[PDB]
Amino acid sequence: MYERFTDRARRVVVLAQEEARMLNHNYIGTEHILLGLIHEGEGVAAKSLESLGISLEGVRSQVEEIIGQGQQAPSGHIPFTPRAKKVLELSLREALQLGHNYIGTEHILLGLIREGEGVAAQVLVKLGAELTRVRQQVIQLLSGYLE
Amino acid sequence: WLAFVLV
Repeated sequence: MYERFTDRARRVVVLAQEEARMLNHNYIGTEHILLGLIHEGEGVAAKSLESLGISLEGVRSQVEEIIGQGQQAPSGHIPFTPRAKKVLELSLREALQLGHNYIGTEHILLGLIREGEGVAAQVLVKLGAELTRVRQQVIQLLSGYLE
Repeated sequence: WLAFVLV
């Protein structure tokens, strides 16, 4: 299904793996998808998170508090966690329901909040961004793009 | 799809 991801959404997934690697992590979790959405810096997901006061530094601090780093950066392919897999599956449905045949950054963010249970969701709530508020912000920004 | 980047 990666064939349906936009270039920027693919870049987010590629960057999520490197967010994990540079933290000496051995799985790509939902929190690394969150970091990648912010760090790539251009798409509707990044805009939505910035506009809710969710910064890369806020997320990094919470990930260090909740997960912490390993001892060594791994080589090779880092596997997705069960919850990260669920996020990427759910992204497909978010896109279809919003009338898109492609999966953009916003749909990965929407999948992440739909899963709603893993480390990224915990971080967002801890940083003051309730899941319904994140969803409604994405909708609000998307509506502005229809002008 | 759906285990690694980008399978």
